Amino acid sequence: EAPDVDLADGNFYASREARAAYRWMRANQPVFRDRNGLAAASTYQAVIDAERQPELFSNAGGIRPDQPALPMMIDMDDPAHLLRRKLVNAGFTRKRVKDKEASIAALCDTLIDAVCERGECDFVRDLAAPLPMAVIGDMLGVRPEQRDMFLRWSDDLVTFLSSHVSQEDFQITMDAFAAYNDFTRATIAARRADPTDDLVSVLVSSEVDGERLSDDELVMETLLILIGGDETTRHTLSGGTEQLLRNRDQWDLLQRDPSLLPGAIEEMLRWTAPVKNMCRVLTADTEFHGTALCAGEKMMLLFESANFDEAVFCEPEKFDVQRNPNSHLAFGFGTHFCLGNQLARLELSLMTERVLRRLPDLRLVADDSVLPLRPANFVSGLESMPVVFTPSPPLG
Ligand code: HEM
Ligand SMILES: NCc1nc(-c2ccccc2)no1
Ligand SMILES: [Br-]
Ligand SMILES: [Cl-]
Ligand SMILES: [Cl-]
Ligand SMILES: [Cl-]
Ligand SMILES: [Cl-]
Repeated sequence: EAPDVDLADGNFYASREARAAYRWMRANQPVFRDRNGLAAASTYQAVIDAERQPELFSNAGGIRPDQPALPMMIDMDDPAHLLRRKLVNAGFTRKRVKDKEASIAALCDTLIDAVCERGECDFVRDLAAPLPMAVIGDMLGVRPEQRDMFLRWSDDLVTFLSSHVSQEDFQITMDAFAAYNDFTRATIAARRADPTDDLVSVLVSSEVDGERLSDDELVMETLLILIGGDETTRHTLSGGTEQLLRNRDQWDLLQRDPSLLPGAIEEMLRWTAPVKNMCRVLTADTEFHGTALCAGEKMMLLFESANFDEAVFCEPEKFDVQRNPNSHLAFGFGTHFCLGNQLARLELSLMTERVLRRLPDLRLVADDSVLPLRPANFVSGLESMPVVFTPSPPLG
């Protein structure tokens, strides 16, 4: 019998029985309808087939199941989406991202410096959560002592996207946006007058097809980057490292062979799939992999379910840093494929190599049945991950 689940309920994704539910979907009704009738593509095949038909499976209704669209790239269809993405792509060329390596590595070593003498830290609070915010913060011109304010704004906004909030939480979300809007428009004014080499400067100078980004668009697109690149990367760092620590053979492989790190990062992404789903609105009635869908309803793409689809990944519940091929969908697929995928991968690589060498005997304090996942229906991962290691002196 079908699992009795609510795919819009954050508690489903905090359950370590979600993958058992996915497995039933993939085997019995690939395009699944949950207890409330919400449609979701659970197989790798169905997700890809939906991704490849944007004119039928549109982003222009918004990518959350019961929230309207926002005027940002991820809530647009081509050709408007393509122009917006080309404009923002100025901040994410392969050259610009690769050149961040030294600065990201410095942040990684500073963060490890803050705990390496203690012999214990919360891997989430002290390493996985701060790094993505410090990288994005530095791109946006945020003073280091103000990162924590932005981290909380991002948390508030992620949480709004991850649930159906109350009025008090709707108001908190509006307040956080208002504060982010004020900050960003101040930056935009400052950089239109005296350009630097930061993200707002590059986005202001970007030109495509004779077009440029308006102030309104700069705020919206930088907000998408703030939210989209923060707590997502966090959860792959924490959850991916968790799997290295639970399977010591995997930890040991990476420690003795640095050339295995790219493959490890890909398996961390496949396993953690921080973005649990993105929605598509149907533009017409359609029979899709055996399920009738109605014009105007939203269908979820279950990226974690796809990442554990036995039709594509042999023994998907085995964490294997050497997995080849590893064509996971953590970043999605098609025209909306994650714009920050190179930056996310760079953050994950630089922090993980440093964790491996500087905390070489790292181990989890307690096991996973007690480690909670954050209840959220959009982006989710570990709340906390206490770890211990032999102390060492900082690098400075
Ligand atoms: C592990 C970290 C991340 C994950 C798992 C992730 C996941 C995703 C997914 C699933 C999508 C939509 C793909 C689809 O629907 O097919 C997306 C889009 C996007 N992501 Fe990420 N992301 C991550 C990090 C980042 C970072 C670091 C940035 C920016 C610095 C970023 C910026 C964006 C943008 C701008 C889009 C919209 C692309 C478009 O609509 O064309 N993401 N991401
Ligand atoms: N990188 C994937 C990602 N996208 C978002 C997002 C943030 C605000 C509005 C819509 C989408 N959060 O993570
Ligand atoms: Br299928
Ligand atoms: Cl949205
Ligand atoms: Cl559009
Ligand atoms: Cl930048
Ligand atoms: Cl949390």
